[PDB]
Amino acid sequence: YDRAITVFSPDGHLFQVEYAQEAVKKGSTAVGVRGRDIVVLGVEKKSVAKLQDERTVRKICALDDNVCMAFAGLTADARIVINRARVECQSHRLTVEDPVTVEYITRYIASLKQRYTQSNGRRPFGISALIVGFDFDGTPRLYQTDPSGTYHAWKANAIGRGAKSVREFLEKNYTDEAIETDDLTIKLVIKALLEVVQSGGKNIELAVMRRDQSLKILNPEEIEKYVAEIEKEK
Amino acid sequence: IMSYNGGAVMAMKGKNCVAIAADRRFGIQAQMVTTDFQKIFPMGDRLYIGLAGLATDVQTVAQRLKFRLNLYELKEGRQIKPYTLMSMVANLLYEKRFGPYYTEPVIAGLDPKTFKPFICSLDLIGCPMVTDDFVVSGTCAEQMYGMCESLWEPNMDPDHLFETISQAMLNAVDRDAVSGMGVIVHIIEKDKITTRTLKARMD
Amino acid sequence: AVEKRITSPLMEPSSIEKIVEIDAHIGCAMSGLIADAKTLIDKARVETQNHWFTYNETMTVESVTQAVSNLALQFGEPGAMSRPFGVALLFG
Amino acid sequence: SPVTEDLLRKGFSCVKNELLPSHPLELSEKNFQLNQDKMNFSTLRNIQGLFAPLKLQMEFKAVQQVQRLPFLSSSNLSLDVLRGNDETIGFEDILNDPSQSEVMGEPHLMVEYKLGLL
Amino acid sequence: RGYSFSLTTFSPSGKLVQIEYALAAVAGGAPSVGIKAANGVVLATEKKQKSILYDERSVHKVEPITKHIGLVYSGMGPDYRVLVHRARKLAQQYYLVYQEPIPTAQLVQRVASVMQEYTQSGGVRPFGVSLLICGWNEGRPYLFQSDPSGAYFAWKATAMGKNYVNGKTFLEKRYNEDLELEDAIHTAILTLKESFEGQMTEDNIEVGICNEAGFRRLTPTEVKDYLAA
Amino acid sequence: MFRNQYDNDVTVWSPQGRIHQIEYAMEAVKQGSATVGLKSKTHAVLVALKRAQSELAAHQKKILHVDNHIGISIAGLTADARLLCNFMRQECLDSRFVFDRPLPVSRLVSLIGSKTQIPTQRYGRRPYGVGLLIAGYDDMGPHIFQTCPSANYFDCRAMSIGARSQSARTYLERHMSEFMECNLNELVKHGLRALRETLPAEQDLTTKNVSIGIVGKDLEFTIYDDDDVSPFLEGLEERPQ
Amino acid sequence: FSPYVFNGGTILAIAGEDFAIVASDTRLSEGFSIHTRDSPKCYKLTDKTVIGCSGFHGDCLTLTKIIEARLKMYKHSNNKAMTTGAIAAMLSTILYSRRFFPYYVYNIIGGLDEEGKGAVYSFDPVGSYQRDSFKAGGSASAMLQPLLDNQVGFKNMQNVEHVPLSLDRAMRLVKDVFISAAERDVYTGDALRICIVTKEGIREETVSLRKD
Amino acid sequence: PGIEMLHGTTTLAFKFRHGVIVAADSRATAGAYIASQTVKKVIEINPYLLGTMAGGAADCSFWERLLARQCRIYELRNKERISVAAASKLLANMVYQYKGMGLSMGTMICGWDKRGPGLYYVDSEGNRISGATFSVGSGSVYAYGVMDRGYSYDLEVEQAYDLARRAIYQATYRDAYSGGAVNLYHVREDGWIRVSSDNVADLHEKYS
Amino acid sequence: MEYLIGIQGPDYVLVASDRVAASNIVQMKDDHDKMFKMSEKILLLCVGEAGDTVQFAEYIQKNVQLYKMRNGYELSPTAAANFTRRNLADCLRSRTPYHVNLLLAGYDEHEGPALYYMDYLAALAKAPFAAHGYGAFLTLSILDRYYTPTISRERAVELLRKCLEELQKRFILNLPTFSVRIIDKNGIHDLDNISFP
Repeated sequence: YDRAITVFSPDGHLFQVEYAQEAVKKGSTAVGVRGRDIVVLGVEKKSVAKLQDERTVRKICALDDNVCMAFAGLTADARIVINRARVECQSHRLTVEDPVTVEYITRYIASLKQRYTQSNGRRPFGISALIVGFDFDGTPRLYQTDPSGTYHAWKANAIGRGAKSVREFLEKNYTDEAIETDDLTIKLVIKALLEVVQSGGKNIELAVMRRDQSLKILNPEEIEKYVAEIEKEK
Repeated sequence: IMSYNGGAVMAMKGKNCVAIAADRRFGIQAQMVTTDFQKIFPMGDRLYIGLAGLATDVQTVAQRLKFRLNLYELKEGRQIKPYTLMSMVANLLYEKRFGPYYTEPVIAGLDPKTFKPFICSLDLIGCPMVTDDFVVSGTCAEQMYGMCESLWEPNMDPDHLFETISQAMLNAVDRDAVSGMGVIVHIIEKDKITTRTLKARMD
Repeated sequence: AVEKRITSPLMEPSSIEKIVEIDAHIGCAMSGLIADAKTLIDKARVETQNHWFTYNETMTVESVTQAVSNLALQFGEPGAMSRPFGVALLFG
Repeated sequence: SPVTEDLLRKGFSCVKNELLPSHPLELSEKNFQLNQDKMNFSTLRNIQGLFAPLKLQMEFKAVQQVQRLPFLSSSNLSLDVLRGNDETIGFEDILNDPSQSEVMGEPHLMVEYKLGLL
Repeated sequence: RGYSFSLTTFSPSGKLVQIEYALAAVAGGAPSVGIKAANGVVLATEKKQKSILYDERSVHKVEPITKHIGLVYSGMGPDYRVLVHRARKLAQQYYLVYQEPIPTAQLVQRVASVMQEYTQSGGVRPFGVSLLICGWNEGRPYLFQSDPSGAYFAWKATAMGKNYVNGKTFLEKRYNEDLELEDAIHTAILTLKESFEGQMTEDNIEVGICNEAGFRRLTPTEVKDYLAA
Repeated sequence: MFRNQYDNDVTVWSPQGRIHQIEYAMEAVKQGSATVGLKSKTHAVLVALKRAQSELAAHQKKILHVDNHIGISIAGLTADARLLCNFMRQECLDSRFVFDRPLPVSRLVSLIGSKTQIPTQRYGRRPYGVGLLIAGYDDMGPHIFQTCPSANYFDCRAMSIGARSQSARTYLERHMSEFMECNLNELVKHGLRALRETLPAEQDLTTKNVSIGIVGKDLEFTIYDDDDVSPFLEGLEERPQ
Repeated sequence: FSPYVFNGGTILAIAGEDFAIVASDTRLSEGFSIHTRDSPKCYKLTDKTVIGCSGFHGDCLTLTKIIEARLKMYKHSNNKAMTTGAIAAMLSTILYSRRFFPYYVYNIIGGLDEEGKGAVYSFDPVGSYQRDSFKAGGSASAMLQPLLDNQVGFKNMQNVEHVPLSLDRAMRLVKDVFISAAERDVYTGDALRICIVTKEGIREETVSLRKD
Repeated sequence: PGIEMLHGTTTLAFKFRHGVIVAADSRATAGAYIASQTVKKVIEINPYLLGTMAGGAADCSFWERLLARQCRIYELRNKERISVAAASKLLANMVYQYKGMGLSMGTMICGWDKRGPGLYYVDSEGNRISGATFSVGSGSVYAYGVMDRGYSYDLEVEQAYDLARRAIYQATYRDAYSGGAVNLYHVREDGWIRVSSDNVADLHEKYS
Repeated sequence: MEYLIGIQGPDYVLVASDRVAASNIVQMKDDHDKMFKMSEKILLLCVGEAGDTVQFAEYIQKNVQLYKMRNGYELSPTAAANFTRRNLADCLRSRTPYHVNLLLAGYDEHEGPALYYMDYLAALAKAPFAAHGYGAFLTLSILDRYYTPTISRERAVELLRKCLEELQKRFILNLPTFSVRIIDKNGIHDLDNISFP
């Protein structure tokens, strides 16, 4: 009973949504956690491909000077969603002189996703987002979209394949002490991402964001230094 | 309406040589805001166009014509014959015949295959016409036919052609308030393009 | 009184809210699918505020249940829907 | 005459002069094919019966929805011999040919507007 | 095969079943031969109107376009007149602007695009037809052949149509360039003779030349003269 | 069993020749409650019945309102009921606004049938599932017009389309002689007695399961409910047997 | 061509303690002639709300025929009856719907509030309601109002007490004011039609006025 | 038809260390005949903002009603109070949508929010100028000078009330359209509170 | 009406302004910054009809940030000018009888500074020092007299001060105080306001 979006099953269980979720649970992982005044959005690169240039292929896209973005899944649909979100953010800023809050833009993205599930002539967007940024009141915020229509104000969740292990590791270590300073959050997220990946430093990227300092990616040298510092475990 | 700005352009056909010249000035009626404002566009290599009139439409028509010329050149492969641009601009102007533009373009160039000089002209809304000896159009249209008709001569070498195009403009454009203060002369001989800048009365 | 069934401890408790305001004197408890309930709630809010602007008075609960049911009746064949709304509400 | 009951996407168009026609050859040029088809349909419905306009217009509808997506140029090879303009070249294709459009919209937006979802 | 029956779906090897079927259909038609020579081109074909009940006038195959472009079909009869009318309309549309006649290549590209446009869509069959067109521009002769999907080639001695493999094999050992129309016409007649199922008659050949005068179509008595000679 | 391929849609004819969807909809309309539709010389009573989702919940609405001189009942699907009564109300309002006379029933019912005839032909649409019992007096005595799932309306004198009602039809046909000269009370008593046959044995009509509605000569269409229906439901003899 | 023409009229409304009164002269006059002498200008809407509509007699009919239809729609939808506090806003919205083609009317609404209380509203041709107590208006206005201002709400008077308006006084005042103001105006006179309304229904009233 | 209402009026509003104060008259004229004496002009849209009235009457009322609906919708959606700047820009866009068809309005949306006070101004022309001292309408002048001379940004509450009363009275004594009653409005953290209403005759008697 | 001037130089695009409002006979506000900001290197001066100026500037300003945020890098002054002119022409001719004057600025990293003059019919020049408003008539000659082709940043302020003193002394209106901003290869620098007691 799974050949069209509009149809149901004898029990319920709208199946195209579940299949889209299964498709989403196939790409590279992604994490994120907020602190006192800090947010990290680390991801992991599946393949090196030294001939390919890492400049063009990337996941941490910028949505505004106070909102950033990281996806997981099919690339083209995510790019389309990010483009639409950028346009909507600029339009809202034009119509009201106030920097856009995280909740409004994440609701817009969720609605745009949900709109493509109402007729058996358009496939749903199979991706998952990790919208995170700083509001206009200074309160750190984080969210997570979902292919069907939903979104939750998570704290330190994760998406992608093999997300149960990293989620358990994060929930078994997340405490107020680890979110006090700045580099402690980086240490925590690096320790979290080091699990699924084979060898650290080679294919791990971070994006540290501070209070109104805009998105700032990290060069490989700083990543190697942070891994070396976190390697002093005893 | 071609008085909110200024402009004047000629074109003379010599002996395997064509010359086009303009006047550099841009000002809002009596006032003047700048002295350098190009009115000659390098479409092709041995071809040129001479838009002259209201500037705010000159820029737009030049941009659209350049776009369409690039499209045709890329699609059809080889260069554009001088006669084709004539119908090009005619169609482009008649596009908005009811909402007319304000341009009196002049086209002057050479055939890339035959090297036979060609000169044409256009009215406000597009009415193709070709004159063998010379043509002129601009804000100061009246005070140039008299200067050009007597001074012209058939079968002129490049030096005499430059002298005649200089003398038919330098002392014939100062007899008017607007459209003065500088003259650019473009001489297009068989093998190399050459540009010169005259000096006139600074008033 | 509506339960929540939090999936993980890391999820913020106030992120999910089955209880939702409709106006100063009307509240409802959604169930089942979430996005469709959000769409219905948004339409109900727009309708009641528009009615307040037009007739300059307060809502009557039947006068908004009728509107939301009329909207939900459009299942069938234009941003028209194509499947029944798999949701349920307890207007109060 | 409607109230509000995104401005960057569609903006800079005052309400003043769309309810004020331009040069009188405006409603006879913006809507020409529609008016000609309406006149022919009315004539046929008056003189030949009610079947012909219904049949012909529903044929138009059937043939209209097989073209390429809106964000690309439409050949429109068919529907032309059926319309009757098979060789009636005029001031509709030589001036501002839609193939070389000077301005172009986004693909998803244009297709979703063509579907009428917005 | 479930992956067949619809032109909008790829078979799980990489192909389009409907396009190949249409190509086979246009292959199963009427033989046609086109020869390009240093002075001009010749297009030769034969008609199925063998019985005397038909007429020489009225219906006709090699319809000229403007003055320098002439075509010939080798597919479905009632399925290329619309295409020919579109080609003439496109030629005139190009002629009003750019006051100079259409070069062949632009016309080929435009007709190929308009023909392909009924491939990528969904719910309409592709045209079953494949047509050669000959031109004469810039003191040069041009020959092209169109495919049902649409992919022009700068062919020189194509003998596409029914039993076209034999025609190609025969032509791959006769043409040698640097020829006038006199020998080219005889070569085309021999190629048609190789596979005709009967003898050529006065009313079975529709040769048409495109020398540097236009697109004159040979009169029936002139065709008789060449056939005798 | 030679019908699986000829009933999946509505625009196909069986080899015998009959649209199966229409028959299925006419069978579907039998899900609901009985509704008698008696009439007299001066008044046209319209007595219905109401079900109960549960003892805690409240009952459904079976006697809607259309205008000052017309009131419809309902039987079957409750989805299309409102979608059709909207068209009812809009047409009546337009007829009152353009002209200045109440819209006669004989044109209104024809318009409703014409509207309901459209979906049974075009693809991708399904027939309606209502069992309307339109009643109302305008200018030439009260009328009782029935509507079916197919756009085939009947004129009538008294009938009880809806749930199990064949016994109701038999009772209504047995006593179809006195309905031409009686007062309001006697006609209402006859209607309630006819409805009582539908209700199963050892079950009486309470105050919360009747929706008597009356339109006549000098009174506009009014619906009665709750304790207000008690005066009509007093005599009713004592038991069917 | 000019899609406007005058037709005269006069509307007066007294909102007392538990009674609303709406009265109006009856004469359709345009240009210099007289069309009729009955032409009532006081239409009933509900059991406790009366509308008076002066001004051009081509929209005074359209608004009357639209308000009743919208009232029927509201009653059918919400299963109630519009109170006099909502009809004002609804009519204001309808009037403002054509701000670029204004209605040429001068409407007056009178009725009872939720509790027994007088209430008379007042509009303008563009449409903007405002609660009042004794507001009048129409063609022959600016004469009716000042006398009521002198009488109903004591203004520019000193050493005088305040007494609530009694029902016996209201009709006696209205008849006197219309009789006084009929002579000096051209468009008024003929028959006077009174629509006093209380909490038991609508009782009607007609008297002679400068017989013409 | 005839002139709608309110050919002109007066109002003022200044801000200081204890919020924003709004004052207004009440005389909705109709060209040359006084139509009313107690028409309220300080429009309430919620217990945080205070819409003002000027220019036309019906247009102002309708656009404040639409602004109130939009603000209430935003409140219900985003669970957070809307800033004054957002409402001002919204009204600016709606009014600027129609220009040249005869629109005429002057409004001085003001209130308290997370950034403190705010007294942005918008009209039919389309500008959205801010400020700390404002007065619009026909009787804006004849009051501008006095209220500019008295303003000190360090006043008390009673002194500010007296200043506003004096400014309105001196404006309405010299003009010919303002007058009637004087409404005085105060704004603070817990929303606006109505201060008092007064009649011109009593103020003239006590200021004589 | 208002006043806008901008003087070029070796490595600066220094622009002045006039912090003032307008009304019938009244000055609503005495400090209204007309200088909208495009990016870290581009300014946009705009004087015109009321409302349309602040609308057009807002629309054209929430469109250049989109390009930066969608392509990583930043526009160039020439592209910004050739885009603003096109938008202004298309919108003005479409349905609105606008009246807006603009004066772009900017400093790229390849060819010095760049100052652009644009009238209300959407023209585009590259004058080394332009002016707007009515004070242009009385001040452009003063600007032209002392303008050496190369001017040091120190002397530019003095030249501007003289050019504003002459306007404040010989003009009908009451422009009370002016704002000054100078752009270099470090961002958007600011200078103390010019106020005449």
